[PDB]
Amino acid sequence: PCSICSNNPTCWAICK
Repeated sequence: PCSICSNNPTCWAICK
């Protein structure tokens, strides 16, 4: 499950 990161470019790509 990927966390709902609202407008932050670095936090979205690190999802495993």
